Amino acid sequence: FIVDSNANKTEIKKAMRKLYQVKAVKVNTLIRPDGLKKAYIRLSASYDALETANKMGL
Amino acid sequence: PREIKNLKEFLAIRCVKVKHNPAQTKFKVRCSRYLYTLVVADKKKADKIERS
Amino acid sequence: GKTVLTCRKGNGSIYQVHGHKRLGPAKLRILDYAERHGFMRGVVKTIEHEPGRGAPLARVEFRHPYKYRRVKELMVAPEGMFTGQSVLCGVKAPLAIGNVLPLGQITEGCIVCNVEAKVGDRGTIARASGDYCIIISHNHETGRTRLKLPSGQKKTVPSNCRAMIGIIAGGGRIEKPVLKAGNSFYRFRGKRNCWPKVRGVARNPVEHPHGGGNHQHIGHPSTVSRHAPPGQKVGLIAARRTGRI
Amino acid sequence: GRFKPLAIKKKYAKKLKQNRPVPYWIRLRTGNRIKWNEKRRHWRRTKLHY
Amino acid sequence: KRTVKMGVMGRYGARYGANPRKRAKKLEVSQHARHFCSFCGKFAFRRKAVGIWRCDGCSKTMAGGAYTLSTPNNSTVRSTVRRLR
Amino acid sequence: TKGTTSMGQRHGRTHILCRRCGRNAYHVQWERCAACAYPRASRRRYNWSVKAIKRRRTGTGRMRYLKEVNRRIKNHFKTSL
Amino acid sequence: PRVQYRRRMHYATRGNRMKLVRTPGNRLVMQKRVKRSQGPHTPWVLGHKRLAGTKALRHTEARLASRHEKSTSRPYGGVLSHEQVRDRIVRAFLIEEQRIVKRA
RNA sequence: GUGGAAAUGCGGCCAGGUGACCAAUCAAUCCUCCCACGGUGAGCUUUCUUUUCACCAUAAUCCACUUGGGCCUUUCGAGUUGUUCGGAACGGGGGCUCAAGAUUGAAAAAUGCAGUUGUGAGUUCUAUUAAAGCAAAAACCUGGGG
RNA sequence: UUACCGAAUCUUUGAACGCAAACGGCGCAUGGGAGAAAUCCCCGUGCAUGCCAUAUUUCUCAGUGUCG
RNA sequence: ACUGCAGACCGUACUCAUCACCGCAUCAGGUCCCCAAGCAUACAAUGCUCUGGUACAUAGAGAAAGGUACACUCAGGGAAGUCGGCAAAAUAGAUGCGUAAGUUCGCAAGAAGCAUUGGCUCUGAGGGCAACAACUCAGAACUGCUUACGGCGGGGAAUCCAACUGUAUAAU
RNA sequence: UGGUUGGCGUAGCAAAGAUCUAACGGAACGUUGGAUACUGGAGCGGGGAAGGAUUUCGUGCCAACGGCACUCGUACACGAGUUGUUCGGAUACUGAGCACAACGUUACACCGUUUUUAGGAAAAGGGGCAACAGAGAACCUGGGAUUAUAUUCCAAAAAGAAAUUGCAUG
RNA sequence: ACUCGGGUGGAGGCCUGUAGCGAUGCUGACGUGCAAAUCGCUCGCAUGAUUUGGGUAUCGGAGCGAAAGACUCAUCGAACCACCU
Ligand SMILES: [Mg+2]
Ligand SMILES: [Mg+2]
Ligand SMILES: [Mg+2]
Ligand SMILES: [Mg+2]
Ligand SMILES: [Mg+2]
Ligand SMILES: [Mg+2]
Ligand SMILES: [Mg+2]
Ligand SMILES: [Mg+2]
Ligand SMILES: [Mg+2]
Ligand SMILES: [Mg+2]
Ligand SMILES: [Mg+2]
Ligand SMILES: [Mg+2]
Ligand SMILES: [Mg+2]
Ligand SMILES: [Mg+2]
Ligand SMILES: [Mg+2]
Ligand SMILES: [Mg+2]
Ligand SMILES: [Mg+2]
Ligand SMILES: [Mg+2]
Ligand SMILES: [Mg+2]
Ligand SMILES: [Mg+2]
Ligand SMILES: [Mg+2]
Ligand SMILES: [Mg+2]
Ligand SMILES: [Mg+2]
Ligand SMILES: [Mg+2]
Ligand SMILES: [Mg+2]
Ligand SMILES: [Mg+2]
Ligand SMILES: [Mg+2]
Ligand SMILES: [Mg+2]
Ligand SMILES: [Mg+2]
Ligand SMILES: [Mg+2]
Ligand SMILES: [Mg+2]
Ligand SMILES: [Mg+2]
Ligand SMILES: [Mg+2]
Ligand SMILES: [Mg+2]
Ligand SMILES: [Mg+2]
Ligand SMILES: [Zn+2]
Ligand SMILES: [Zn+2]
Repeated sequence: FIVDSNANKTEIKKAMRKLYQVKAVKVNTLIRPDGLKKAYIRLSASYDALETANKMGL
Repeated sequence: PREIKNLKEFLAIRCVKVKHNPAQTKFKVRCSRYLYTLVVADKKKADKIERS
Repeated sequence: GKTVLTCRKGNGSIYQVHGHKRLGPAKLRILDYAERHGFMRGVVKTIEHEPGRGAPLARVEFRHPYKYRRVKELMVAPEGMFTGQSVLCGVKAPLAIGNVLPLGQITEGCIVCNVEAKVGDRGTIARASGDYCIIISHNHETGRTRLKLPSGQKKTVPSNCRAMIGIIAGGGRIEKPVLKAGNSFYRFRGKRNCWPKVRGVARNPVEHPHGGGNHQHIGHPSTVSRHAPPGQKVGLIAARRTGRI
Repeated sequence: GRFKPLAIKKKYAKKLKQNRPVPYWIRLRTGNRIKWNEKRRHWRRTKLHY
Repeated sequence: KRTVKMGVMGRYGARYGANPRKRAKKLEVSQHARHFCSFCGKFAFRRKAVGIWRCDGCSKTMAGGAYTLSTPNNSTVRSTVRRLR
Repeated sequence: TKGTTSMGQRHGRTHILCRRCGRNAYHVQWERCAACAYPRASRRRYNWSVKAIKRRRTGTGRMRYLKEVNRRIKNHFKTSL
Repeated sequence: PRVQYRRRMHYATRGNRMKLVRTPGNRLVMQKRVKRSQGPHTPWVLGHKRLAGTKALRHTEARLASRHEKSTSRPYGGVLSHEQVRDRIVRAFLIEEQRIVKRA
């Protein structure tokens, strides 16, 4: 996800939990050279990242 | 990676990795912190706890 | 013209004392009540070299007069001031090397160091290595002893003034020739940007009053007036006589 | 090198996404004046010394 | 090895002039000489910075002179304090 | 070697961007701005350079509020209850 | 095998010593060599000697060490050499015994 | 709190220590390199070549446990390549302890690799000039006392 | 959609002011939030200095200043 | 001891240089740090080589005069050249000998000056640990020279000046 | 000031030794194989600081630029790319130093001291800053993990193994 | 009386010489250059008053200078910018 650049990791977990209803075992963000922040959030194994992404319209 | 040595402790102690070796048979008990291992030389007592 | 180097040292920019590795002021103990009515025993703890200074400094550790804490304190060492020595500062301190006792109680003729001119100022006279000042008189009726400054120079100070007993340590530095331009490079490394000293005649007419000209020579007497404005007061200043003596 | 205050990274980030050719469709508007971007920057030429 | 004449000064080669070496040589040796310790009764003092003489034996540090453990001026003060005793 | 070969000797920065003016005029070693005079509160402004006074005076920017308060003074600060 | 730094620092300062290390993967890899400190010492004015019962723990790990790893179980145990304690135990006793005699 | 005759082992304030400060050298490991052996692969192969080349790896972390130094104890020599040292305790026997290190093993062969150790060398890291004496401090530690 | 103007919105800063600052850093207090086996995390508001007023139910004090 | 949860912020690409920085440039200039093999060798000199990298510096044909060169050679002579031995040549490593004046007794000194040096097949010497390891030195025959890489001081006698090392007019 | 000109297709593009071959590509220099050299570990090597700031990578492109050429490019266009409890930095050291406060001086603070003639504690000497080479500093390897990042990514047999901080739990 | 051998040791603003820092000579190349100071060889120092990064302090009637009026961003016998003009 591009995620708000001022957001931190713990807030991105709490946001995935609320927006997409899924746990994030980890969320290591980077801010892009362009200035957008980019989170790679890894889901808990109990949550598929595939079943969820397609549910997301992706 | 501490190594539990005596059996009495090991029977006291998540998912455990048995590993057969030539001339060995380790029991790598994983846990929250350490991967305890119990070496077991002769096989007659290796499956003696493996079948536990 | 242009600002003379004597004047620029007064900006004290590049020309300040170094002293990062200096241990701090090397003074006598604060003139406590204990100094004025008894004595304080401090043991010397360690004799240090203060870079840029000739005399070793001692680390006498007096116990604090008014509180539970011990007060290490630093003063230029009299010669023979070994570590573990118990210094005795105070009015009725015993008369021995390293002891700091009132100047009017020191015997006439005995030599003292790290003498304080004003009472209580914590030791200003006779502090350089090898230096000392003999007490040359007391005047108990007016409470002012005389003493001979390390320069052949008599001076009267109150007997309430403290002094340390003995010669300041590290005497005889100057006797050893420096030989190398590099050797004097280091004695001034810990001092200041004093050195090397370019001669003013070697300088330009802008730079110095002596500077300039074809043959390098001073053009006017080198013995300047006392009232000469700064930037002019170079050469021999208010000199009473010149010449080898 | 690596070091950048994020404030400088936000600025190079700013100039980076600002360093783009004009949209094709902007030239097709009525009364349009713009053709080339007059503020194209190149790292080897103009320097954004930050 | 040994120099005919100049010893510690031999390191300076043919420079600084003969006298100044001659005069540096005295101070140079007392400076690195081991000076006698009244405390230990031992030759033991060795300088560790001008005017500072550590005792190799008992840990200790006399103040002392620059190139020499005791100044001639100091010889006076110590007895002179002894006589006042 | 005072020319092109001493241009290679110069490696630092005297000035980084200012937190106020945004000019690359913040002398990093004397933490101040050559342009705005920052951190000093009153911004740098000289009458011997009005080409520069003009260059950074009000109206040079958004005048983000000043547009609002100007509109209000023109409308007598007319207000809904 | 030529090696390069791995921590973001790249100077051969004393605090950045490195250890070349052949790995299980047969890489040759610099690793930070710990900034070893000398351990507890008797005080500098007492000749500054290394203490016997005490380890040269870096304070980074000294917090996690057992208390007796940094001391002996003697008075002044983490502070003084045994002789230095005994110097005092004598000097305390003998000096008081002279003072007790100076009342007579 | 506690063992040990001891060195020492185990379980607010105040003062001290770590921080913390040297070129080299010496020594150990490290590493690299070489050699010997052995394997494995490849290459040379007109001739010759038991041959040439490559590879043969071992992470932090943890657990059990030789060199240099300090010390305890007990009953002129000692010492270094080297400018030392000794009744203020040398040497010898036993012990303590620090610092490196070795080996035992856990990691860890489920990895690496590809279709073995050992041996030598180098590197590595851990006085001199001095009228030069060669940072600080938080953190942290330990104590004394409570 | 245009024009205008009342209601708001007005991010980081900036006199910039909680402390800093080549740090999108860090506080203390207050309330909220999410959350979670509390700790962490986000958020709002206050918190610069100087000075004037006031303590309206008259704040707490300091002075070998004056007295009592 | 354990376990449970949690472990936030920013950096992170690439460059670091005869094309990525500064020098108006992909400029022969400049720009800190780290790792750094083999052989010869005293060697981080120099030459060359595995690894890692290169083959990017516009190319072609041919080989007037005059040039540039981090290219040589030159009979006889040997500084006559020139303002001036400028430039070039020359010396050269190691070993063993030998080494003057003058001197501050340190030096001068690598003074100067002769001399030997390859290859090869041998010899001798120099150690460790118990009850196998170097690789230098030395010597000897035999034999070879076209004196045959690289690298490597020319020397001496005097006078002036400054004692010395140093600094210093970036760009005469 | 703009444009244009002769000189002039000239002067040159001569420093660092170098390319050759076949096959393919292409509309016609690249790519691969082979050959040949070079760099020669103080390297036209592999990583960093400063600086640069997208140059990175892939695809395409080659109009312009790459002083010849390009099919190629650090160029152009499009799309990608930088992942951390432990690396570095800050949180959290002090240093040469600096300077807010106060106070003082100045017609004036945009000066000076750096503690303040000074009641600086809010639950003896005011506050802060100042080192990405000093002090401090809990993590390692393997990977079949990328076009491009990894001591950062990997997934329940976490490839795995740790250490560490906070709280809490038996 | 303290001298003569021999070893040891590793001193020195010691020597030869890398790197690095310079920069003598060729008055070489170049000299509308690679370069608004460079290239080549030669040469000098190269354990020291050495070289070097970062940081920091000191400047314009001023700073800084082992002193050449040298240097103070290609600018210095008074920087540069703007202004008076
Ligand atoms: Mg990150
Ligand atoms: Mg002159
Ligand atoms: Mg004049
Ligand atoms: Mg003269
Ligand atoms: Mg004269
Ligand atoms: Mg930048
Ligand atoms: Mg200039
Ligand atoms: Mg510079
Ligand atoms: Mg291991
Ligand atoms: Mg603020
Ligand atoms: Mg990288
Ligand atoms: Mg590099
Ligand atoms: Mg450029
Ligand atoms: Mg070589
Ligand atoms: Mg070389
Ligand atoms: Mg001829
Ligand atoms: Mg001639
Ligand atoms: Mg002639
Ligand atoms: Mg003639
Ligand atoms: Mg010549
Ligand atoms: Mg002679
Ligand atoms: Mg001279
Ligand atoms: Mg010149
Ligand atoms: Mg032509
Ligand atoms: Mg080659
Ligand atoms: Mg590319
Ligand atoms: Mg582009
Ligand atoms: Mg300070
Ligand atoms: Mg700080
Ligand atoms: Mg550091
Ligand atoms: Mg860190
Ligand atoms: Mg990469
Ligand atoms: Mg030398
Ligand atoms: Mg020479
Ligand atoms: Mg002149
Ligand atoms: Zn003694
Ligand atoms: Zn500004």
